[PDB]
Amino acid sequence: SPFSVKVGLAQMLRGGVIMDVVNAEQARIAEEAGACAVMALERVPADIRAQGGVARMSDPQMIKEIKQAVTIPVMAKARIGHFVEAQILEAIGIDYIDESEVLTLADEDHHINKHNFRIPFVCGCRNLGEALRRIREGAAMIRTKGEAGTGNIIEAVRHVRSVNGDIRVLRNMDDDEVFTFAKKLAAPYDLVMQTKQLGRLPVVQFAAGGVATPADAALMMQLGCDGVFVGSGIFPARRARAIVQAVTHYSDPEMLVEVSCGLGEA
Amino acid sequence: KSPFSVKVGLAQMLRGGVIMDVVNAEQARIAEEAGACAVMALERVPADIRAQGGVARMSDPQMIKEIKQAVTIPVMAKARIGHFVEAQILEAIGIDYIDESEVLTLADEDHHINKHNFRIPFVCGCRNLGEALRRIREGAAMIRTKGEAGTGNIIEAVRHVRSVNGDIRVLRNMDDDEVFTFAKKLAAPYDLVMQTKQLGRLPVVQFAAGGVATPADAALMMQLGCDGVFVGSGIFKSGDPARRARAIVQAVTHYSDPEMLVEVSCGLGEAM
Amino acid sequence: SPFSVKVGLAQMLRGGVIMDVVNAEQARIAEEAGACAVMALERVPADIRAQGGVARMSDPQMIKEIKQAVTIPVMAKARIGHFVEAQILEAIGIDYIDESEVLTLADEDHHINKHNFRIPFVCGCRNLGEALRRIREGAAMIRTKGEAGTGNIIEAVRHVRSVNGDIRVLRNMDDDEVFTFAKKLAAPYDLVMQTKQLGRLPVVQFAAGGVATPADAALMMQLGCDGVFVGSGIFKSGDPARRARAIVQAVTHYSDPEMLVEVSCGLGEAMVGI
Amino acid sequence: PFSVKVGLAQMLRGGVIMDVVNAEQARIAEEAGACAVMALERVPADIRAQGGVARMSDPQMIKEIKQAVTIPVMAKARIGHFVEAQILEAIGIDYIDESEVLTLADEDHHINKHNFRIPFVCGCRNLGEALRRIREGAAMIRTKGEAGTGNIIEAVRHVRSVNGDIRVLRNMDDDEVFTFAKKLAAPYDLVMQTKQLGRLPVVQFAAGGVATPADAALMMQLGCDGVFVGSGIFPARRARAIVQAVTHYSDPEMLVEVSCGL
Amino acid sequence: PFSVKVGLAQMLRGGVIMDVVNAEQARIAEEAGACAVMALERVPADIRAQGGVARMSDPQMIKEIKQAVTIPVMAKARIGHFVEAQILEAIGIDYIDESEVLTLADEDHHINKHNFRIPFVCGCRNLGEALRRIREGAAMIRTKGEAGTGNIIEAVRHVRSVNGDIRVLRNMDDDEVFTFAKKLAAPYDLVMQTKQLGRLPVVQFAAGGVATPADAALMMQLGCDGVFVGSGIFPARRARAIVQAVTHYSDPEMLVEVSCGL
Ligand SMILES: */C=C\C(=O)[C@H](C*)N[C@H](O)[C@H](O)COP(=O)(O)O
Ligand SMILES: */C=C\C(=O)[C@H](C*)N[C@H](O)[C@H](O)COP(=O)(O)O
Ligand SMILES: */C=C\C(=O)[C@H](C*)N[C@H](O)[C@H](O)COP(=O)(O)O
Ligand SMILES: */C=C\C(=O)[C@H](C*)N[C@H](O)[C@H](O)COP(=O)(O)O
Ligand SMILES: */C=C\C(=O)[C@H](C*)N[C@H](O)[C@H](O)COP(=O)(O)O
Ligand SMILES: O=P(O)(O)OC[C@H]1O[C@@H](O)[C@H](O)[C@@H]1O
Ligand SMILES: O=P(O)(O)OC[C@H]1O[C@@H](O)[C@H](O)[C@@H]1O
Ligand SMILES: O=P(O)(O)OC[C@H]1O[C@@H](O)[C@H](O)[C@@H]1O
Ligand SMILES: O=P(O)(O)OC[C@H]1O[C@@H](O)[C@H](O)[C@@H]1O
Ligand SMILES: O=P(O)(O)OC[C@H]1O[C@@H](O)[C@H](O)[C@@H]1O
Repeated sequence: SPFSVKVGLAQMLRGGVIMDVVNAEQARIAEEAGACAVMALERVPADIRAQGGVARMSDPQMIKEIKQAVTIPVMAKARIGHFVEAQILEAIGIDYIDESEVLTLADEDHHINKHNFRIPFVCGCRNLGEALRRIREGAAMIRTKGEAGTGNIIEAVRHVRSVNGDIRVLRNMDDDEVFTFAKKLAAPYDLVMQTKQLGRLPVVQFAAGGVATPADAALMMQLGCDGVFVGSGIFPARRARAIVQAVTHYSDPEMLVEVSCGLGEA
Repeated sequence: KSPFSVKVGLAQMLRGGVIMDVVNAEQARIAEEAGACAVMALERVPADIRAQGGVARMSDPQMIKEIKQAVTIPVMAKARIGHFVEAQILEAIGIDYIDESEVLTLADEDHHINKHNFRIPFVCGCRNLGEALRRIREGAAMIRTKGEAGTGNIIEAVRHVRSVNGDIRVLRNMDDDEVFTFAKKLAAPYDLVMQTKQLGRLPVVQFAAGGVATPADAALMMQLGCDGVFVGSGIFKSGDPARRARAIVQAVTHYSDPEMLVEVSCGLGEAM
Repeated sequence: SPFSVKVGLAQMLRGGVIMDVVNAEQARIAEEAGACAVMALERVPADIRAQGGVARMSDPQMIKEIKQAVTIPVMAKARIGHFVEAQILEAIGIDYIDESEVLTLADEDHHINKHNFRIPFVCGCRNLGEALRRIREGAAMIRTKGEAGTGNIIEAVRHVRSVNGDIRVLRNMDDDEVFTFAKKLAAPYDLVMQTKQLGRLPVVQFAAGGVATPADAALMMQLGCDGVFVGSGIFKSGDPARRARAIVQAVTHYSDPEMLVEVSCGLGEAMVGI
Repeated sequence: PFSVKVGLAQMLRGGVIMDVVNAEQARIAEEAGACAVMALERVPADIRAQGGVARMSDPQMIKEIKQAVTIPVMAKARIGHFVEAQILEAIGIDYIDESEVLTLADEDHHINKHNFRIPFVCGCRNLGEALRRIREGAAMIRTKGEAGTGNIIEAVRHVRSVNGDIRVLRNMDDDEVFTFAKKLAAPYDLVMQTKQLGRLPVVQFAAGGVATPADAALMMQLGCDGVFVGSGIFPARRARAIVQAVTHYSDPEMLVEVSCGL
Repeated sequence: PFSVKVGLAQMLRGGVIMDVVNAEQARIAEEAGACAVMALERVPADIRAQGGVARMSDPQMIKEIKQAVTIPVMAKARIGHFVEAQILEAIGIDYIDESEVLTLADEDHHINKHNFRIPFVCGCRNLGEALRRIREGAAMIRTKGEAGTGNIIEAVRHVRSVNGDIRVLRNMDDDEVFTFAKKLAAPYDLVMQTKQLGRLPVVQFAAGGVATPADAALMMQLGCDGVFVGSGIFPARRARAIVQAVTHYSDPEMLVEVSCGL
């Protein structure tokens, strides 16, 4: 099925770090550091937060400059519900569209119908019900969100523990009780049952928002994420490598010490 | 081809019919002779349950068997909501349908019976499209859209039939992209919302139940888009049940014939 | 340890029905119907609820008459926190004390310190936190409670699903999260971990409250209970001696619908609940 | 006569109406392919920032804009200010927009637009408002977002609201339409006309927050007949890009071309 | 193994743990007689003033402090940030303080401290919190005031609260302890251990607002085993004065001597 193929593409990012970049030079630095993919954008979440204004899809010209500067997959953000921005991004030839909460919401009631697209989408969530709803709309990959731009991991921890804890609860739940659980999640029952049978989210799950240090990144992996997004926490060429290392060797405290030592200001 | 689809097909056979509550073999015969498509075996009518109080449970298997042996039309029986053992007993009796019913005392306030675990088809109630689709996903092969049971008052059945059928009509022309949020707002499975959208009607047979007291009430439910009606109190708590039973059966069969509606309503006696 | 021995003792009741009785003849009917034990009392819960007044421990005389009329274990109820009522019951030589919510509370803030007694106690609960607190106080067996005297199974279903649902959540829970779980249950961490390791309550768990029909009793078994208490459902019904047998056979054959049909068929009038 | 005004407005279908503040901007708008210009002295984003009372523009600056292009010229009048409307009509312009972005002149009543020879455009946020404006004599409806913010969210909300109600109305049980008209506080006859047509009885444009070619094409894919743009443009390149996006709204390749490096 | 960690922490009894930000401060602390140092990059008073997210310090600055003294070296990790704890343990320090003065990393769960070889210090404001921290594996408890304010009032409140509850527990009817443990939301077995010991089952220090020798001696007279000081000191004279006050807390003459002209 076309969806299962998109899900397989995102599965190739497992164990990786996706980095926000604002030009070709940052793109190369992320790639040279070992980022599994780059997120092309005009201003990072820490800047979106402090500057205000409306934040939209980046200029196709800048996205193309990044796409041609690197060989790892390139993602780009579209406003939630802005299915025309996603049509443009898909026409550029990028590899992923991230329907992103850090951009200004375009549709308060509806997300993009992602099954209408050929390229895979990333969507955000804060709980299992939201994740399953995004998946049913066609998301091939899920970002479990903290507070973007704050450098503060607390909400990412909260939401990762919430998503993974609900999955664990679902695992040994009385089958007769799953119907009500799906109602309370306001989630599609078939996806709830798929999650119960897998014992994990039916697509790749990365943590995103507030990942500032190698310890933060390894913490997300130890709590069960498949990878991390980092935006502000890097841009710096040395900090990118350390976070990549922290994610690859998240259970090695010796490696975590080495990359954290003398790393500079976060 | 699927087991659920076969159960759905069984309930299709009841389209255009009247299902009557009966409390003994004699009333079962009156129901069948008047032309009911099925009988609902129970120990107290919903009007008696409403007045008397107490806990209302599955009927004694003995009395159900006496009803099944007295008629050739299908026999249904009620189980309390969530009481899957009552349903196991009912199925082991060999009746044709189990009605997981709100008029008996709730056994489980948070969960319904997992009806897929049974081979015989279930009827469940609803008051809105979300509830209907949830019951269907749990395995109901047929849906009662409920009014007030035992009151003789059609107002809630009209409200809920209009609500269920109105939301189905809204679904028909709805932007496909908005259906995901609609399913969320309904707390209903998205696949079943889409099936209702594609069908333009409920994915299973939809009867009205609750407060149907007169031939005009019964024909009103059919004109509003129901496939049939349940009647409990309106027949046997009235003056002449056998006459009123036929009158209601005729009204459902000929719901668009005002001449027929007059003839069966004329001189019919006291309603409940 | 002494507590482990009392816990082991009550394992013998698994698969059984414990029946409330108010005289020696009722006890003889319970035993002959196949009850695993009798609960001796002066008023059944349906009568306590309707009549009012203060409900206390029964006269030791009537308890002795019941104990000598049967060979199966005899239980008797003490008011919650009334440790002297329990001292008296232990001196009578009965087999179990049930510290029971259906009697009038004697102590609103503290239960009986059940470790001070040689005989095992049954306590009630409505959730996993309560069950683990009762066990820590020394209960050797737990009643997961519905509404006594109503013939309505809804609260027992609610509470059985709650206790067992929390145990299932606990089984798979991240170890690092159990400390907070114990805090939010207000339950002793060591018992929470024991429950997590066992995947069930550390003591025998029966359902009690509102079991009126064989179908109700088998339902409690299919929901995971080890047995049921019946008080009002038997002797406040049409034919108690036949209904007692039917409920015993429903608990033994809870997964057999043909047997449930047979014992339920023509069983006469069940209790008039509320 | 109303149907004549309604038919005139149908000529704008598929177009971009740009706000302009001088003859030169008017000419750039026209040359970029705008279907009409909206003459004013303050752009909506400057109306928001500066504050103050905002009114009909000087007839002198409106005449200059009118003389400087051949595409229709619109101008705004305060809501309920039927005298500003009389002056604009006497100027000889083509459309009057009774506009919520000027200071409200009458909080309880709109202009009785049937008293005028030239067509009017009114705003709305929901189907009940659109039909009331139409019954008052609006020949064209602007489904409004937040003017001057560059944020499309409310325009998306209001466009989805108006069109979703129309879709609901289309296959509603006729017997239930009387209550629907009451709940909308809308004239029953216009509700039935809308139900029978399956769309709004006049041209419907989106307005408010349309900032990028992607926004404009989004409004078209959601079912609008066209879009207004005010702050979004002033520049001849961005104006042409939005015109192109509205003309070719289902073509992602064209949307990339006009958006690239903009 | 937990009792080994508990016994190690008992060596600190009667001591002052000072916060330090470099090797030199560490040496001044040690020479003034501190029983241990707490390595960090921002003092609590500067954490309050500056704001921002506060985290585990760079392992490089912690190693330098560790190399610069022979008394135990502690370092802080964010609450629930078990990975920061893994890094600190890999550094080879002596104690990890799971500290409320860093930004909370996990609002619902603390570090499962039993998974670590080295002892942990946790904070508390009441006996229920202290016992929960201990059940999680804290070998030492800080009864907290307001960090970085120099105001002793909350430390006095929390010390009186913990010790008063212990005194109440000591002669409580055994039958009532089950409900007491429930009300504390604390493990019943630790509640009984506390009742039988007549004191907290681990070393208890005061921390937060200890500004003067008089404050430090007050904490000792209220029943603490020692005190933490962060902002209060940085200077070698004030550090020695607080060490002296803790060592000789019942001697008013010594308290005058070290306080005079300070
Ligand atoms: C919630 C996060 C997002 O929506 C965006 C799209 N993810 C970002 O690209 C960053 O990776 C997360 O932000 P950060 O600056 O790391 O806090
Ligand atoms: C809501 C109705 C029901 O749950 C029951 C099961 N249906 C009854 O059998 C009757 O047909 C409806 O009750 P009535 O006495 O007709 O009002
Ligand atoms: C909650 C139940 C109790 O506390 C008592 C002690 N159990 C009774 O003996 C009955 O078995 C339960 O009451 P019932 O009449 O069956 O509802
Ligand atoms: C709601 C919009 C209006 O009332 C005005 C009359 N329309 C304007 O001319 C603009 O086209 C919309 O404002 P914008 O600056 O695009 O947000
Ligand atoms: C509550 C105090 C803490 O969490 C930290 C870890 N303790 C500090 O090291 C200081 O000793 C207390 O702060 P102070 O500046 O003395 O108020
Ligand atoms: O509840 P649903 O509609 O599934 O999703 C809610 C999220 O969608 C967006 O508006 C926001 O990001 C919000 O958090
Ligand atoms: O909301 P759900 O769980 O679908 O069903 C609620 C209905 O189920 C039963 O408890 C009652 O009949 C109630 O009306
Ligand atoms: O565990 P705790 O909360 O102390 O006990 C609660 C129960 O104890 C008695 O008061 C009542 O029966 C109540 O339900
Ligand atoms: O149709 P009604 O409700 O009268 O008009 C509402 C609008 O009329 C004007 O005052 C404002 O623009 C407001 O939004
Ligand atoms: O014992 P619990 O209540 O879980 O812990 C409370 C403390 O845990 C941390 O979040 C804060 O320091 C808070 O004061």
